[PDB]
Order: sequence, then C-alpha cells, then structure tokens
Amino acid sequence: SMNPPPPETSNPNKPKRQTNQLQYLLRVVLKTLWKHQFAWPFQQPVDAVKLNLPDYYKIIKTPMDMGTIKKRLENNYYWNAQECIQDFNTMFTNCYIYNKPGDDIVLMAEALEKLFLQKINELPTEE
Ligand SMILES: CCc1cc2c(n1Cc1ccccc1)CCCC2=O
Repeated sequence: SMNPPPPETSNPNKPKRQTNQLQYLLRVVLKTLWKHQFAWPFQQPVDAVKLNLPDYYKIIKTPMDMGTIKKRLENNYYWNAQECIQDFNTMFTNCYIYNKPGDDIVLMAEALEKLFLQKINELPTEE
C-alpha cells in the first residue's frame, strides 16, 4: 500500500504574510491543541500504511493534520488567518467523515475542536 504525497508546506511563489492573527493562530491556537493529551494522532499526516487504513485516501481527498499546519505557520506559508482556520476545520471534518460517532478518534477530535472554537472566538482584530 501507499501514502499520497503530503500537503504542500513550502511554495516560494505563493505570496505570504506574518500578521497578528496568524501569530495568534501559532502562539495560542496551534500550541494549545498541540500540547493536549489527544493531539498525538493529529500531529502528522494520516499514515494509511502503518494504520492499515487502505481506504483512507479513497475517502479523504483533502488531507490535513496539525503537523502540516505547524509547518505552514512556522514557515509563514499563509496569506491570512482564514486559510489556516480552514486547515484546522478540514482536519476535524476529515475525521468525522472517515470515522463513526463515538469512536475514540472522533472523541479526540471533538475535544480538540472544542478548544479550537474557544480560541478562535477570541481571534484578535487585525493590526
Ligand atoms: C480507524 C483508525 C483511525 C482513524 C484515524 C486515526 N486512526 C487511528 C487511531 C484511532 C484512535 C486513536 C488513535 C489513532 C488517526 C488519524 C486520524 C483518523 O481519522
């Protein structure tokens, strides 16, 4: 079996910014979720080979994970906060699409998403 290439984390011709909202997404949102006891399954791309999930990338066509988001933030990949917020939401949604209600991994995603929502609620105004 085979994993796909990971999502892009580097693209020199993509225009970039470092904004206070993006700084918040790294220093508050990503850091909060990353240190959580349920973060570990989401800290890298889904390894469909190791996890024996041969249908994962048949079902999930827009993969995302916090390892990728971390790299994107640290390497200033984004133009705006909404891009990054979309990546987090893609990660959660993928989990809910692929798995079943009440599954351990879904409970984990739900706990992380609750924290995510609380932090994004207080996203600072620009400038
Ligand atoms: C069907 C198994 C599974 C599905 C998934 C993951 N696992 C492996 C896993 C499940 C529960 C707790 C930790 C890892 C981790 C990555 C994200 C995901 O949707």
